[PDB]
Amino acid sequence: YTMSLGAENSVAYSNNSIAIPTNFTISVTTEILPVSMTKTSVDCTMYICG
Amino acid sequence: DSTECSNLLLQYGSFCTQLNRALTGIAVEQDKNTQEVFAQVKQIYKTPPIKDFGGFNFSQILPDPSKPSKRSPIEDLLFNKVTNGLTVLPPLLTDEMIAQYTSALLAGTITSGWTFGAGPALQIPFPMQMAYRFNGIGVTQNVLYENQKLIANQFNSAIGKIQDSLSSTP
Amino acid sequence: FCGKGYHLMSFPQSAPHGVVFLHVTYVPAQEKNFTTAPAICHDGKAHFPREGVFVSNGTHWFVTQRNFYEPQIITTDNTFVSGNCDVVIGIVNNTVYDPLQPELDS
Ligand SMILES: *[C@@H]1O[C@H](CO)[C@@H](O[C@@H]2O[C@H](CO)[C@@H](O)[C@H](O)[C@H]2NC(C)=O)[C@H](O)[C@H]1NC(C)=O
Ligand SMILES: *[C@@H]1O[C@H](CO)[C@@H](O[C@@H]2O[C@H](CO)[C@@H](O)[C@H](O)[C@H]2NC(C)=O)[C@H](O)[C@H]1NC(C)=O
Ligand SMILES: *[C@@H]1O[C@H](CO)[C@@H](O[C@@H]2O[C@H](CO)[C@@H](O)[C@H](O)[C@H]2NC(C)=O)[C@H](O)[C@H]1NC(C)=O
Ligand SMILES: *[C@@H]1O[C@H](CO)[C@@H](O[C@@H]2O[C@H](CO)[C@@H](O)[C@H](O)[C@H]2NC(C)=O)[C@H](O)[C@H]1NC(C)=O
Ligand SMILES: *[C@@H]1O[C@H](CO)[C@@H](O[C@@H]2O[C@H](CO)[C@@H](O)[C@H](O)[C@H]2NC(C)=O)[C@H](O)[C@H]1NC(C)=O
Ligand SMILES: *[C@@H]1O[C@H](CO)[C@@H](O)[C@H](O)[C@H]1NC(C)=O
Repeated sequence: YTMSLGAENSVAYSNNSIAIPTNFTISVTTEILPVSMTKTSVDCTMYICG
Repeated sequence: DSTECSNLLLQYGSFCTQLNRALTGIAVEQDKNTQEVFAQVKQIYKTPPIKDFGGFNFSQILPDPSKPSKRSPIEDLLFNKVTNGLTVLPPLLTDEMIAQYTSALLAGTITSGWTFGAGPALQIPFPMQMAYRFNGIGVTQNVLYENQKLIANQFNSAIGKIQDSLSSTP
Repeated sequence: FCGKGYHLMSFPQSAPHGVVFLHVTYVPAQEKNFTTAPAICHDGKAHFPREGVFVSNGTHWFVTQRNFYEPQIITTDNTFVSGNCDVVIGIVNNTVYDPLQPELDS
């Protein structure tokens, strides 16, 4: 199929109306970031020739 | 198509697999980059049919209904101004869908300010949103409201100058 | 940068070869429509909110903070006066209460 970018939402814009929140949600989200790799060392002489 | 060449090439091992894997990683990385830049909203926002924004004109940045590509005049100008075993993979997001993402972002930032980026899109009149932005930079709301026509005229003139500068600079 | 929504705080957690950030953010919810105006016209003067926004539930005008609905009476303590009512486009007529008035009334 052709993908859908997002659910359609038409904001009810007018020149004299505002939307004010009456409540809130405390949302906790995860962010995973790599920091380091495995520290590898290669003996060049031993690898090529043994 | 040489069989003898491929037989001799097999003696060197998995070099070809390494090169193909690296190119595949680059190819998926480009799509990931496009997702990270443009696909930051999960709601496709649309502008109201009546473009009453208190004097502010966004025709040069909103999509043109007359054009089949649904691009803005600025985006149309930008697209016009950019001109043996190899294959070119198409991008995952086509140009019209990227333009649709930019249109959704423009509609969200015009009709809702910064509210849509932090949660549900809350409608606010555009002069009031501009007044909020004025307060963000330490200028009182009254300055924006008293000089609203001047600010709208300056904004429209600057947007037109942007289009002229892009059309006039190689 | 620190999660989706208005960022409140964050917690670090160690991970094998990495870090996991638990971003605690504030998300607005249960929004409600109100009729809004840029300024309030009172006594030939234009009143603008110091920190909030003018809202109307249909009959009465209040001032509230922008990110949470908490309607309060429009007074001189939460509004400031700049200019007359002839310049601001969309200014509406409403009274502005004065806290000092009952003090010299009594
Ligand atoms: C704001 O939303 C919270 C939910 O996060 C509402 O709390 C709920 O209230 C109902 C009815 O009192 C309870 O049955 C739920 O168990 C509550 N949920 C939680 C997590 O406490 C709160 O009432 C809402 N406030 C307003 C004014 O709408
Ligand atoms: C917003 O700006 C656009 C473009 O500057 C205006 O469109 C122009 O309208 C005049 C009068 O109808 C035409 O002579 C021009 O040729 C139009 N320009 C283009 C590029 O189409 C538009 O009128 C402005 N105002 C609104 C409310 O959209
Ligand atoms: C604020 O008012 C607008 C318009 O009065 C509401 O938008 C309507 O929402 C209904 C339900 O989704 C739709 O069927 C209508 O087509 C919408 N109208 C327009 C012009 O978009 C909006 O939902 C109201 N918001 C709140 C929080 O009450
Ligand atoms: C808008 O809110 C105000 C304040 O809450 C409402 O005024 C109150 O209405 C109740 C219902 O009759 C009265 O008992 C109170 O005495 C009123 N307060 C004041 C200060 O007059 C007003 O009715 C609300 N309007 C709408 C359309 O809901
Ligand atoms: C808001 O109040 C102002 C002033 O009280 C009103 O302006 C008056 O309008 C009448 C008729 O339009 C004129 O005869 C007066 O001379 C005006 N006075 C001033 C000081 O300008 C204004 O019309 C009111 N607006 C609404 C919507 O009621
Ligand atoms: C909103 O637009 C209407 C016309 O559509 C106008 O009568 C009204 O005064 C405008 N209000 C503001 C606050 O600009």
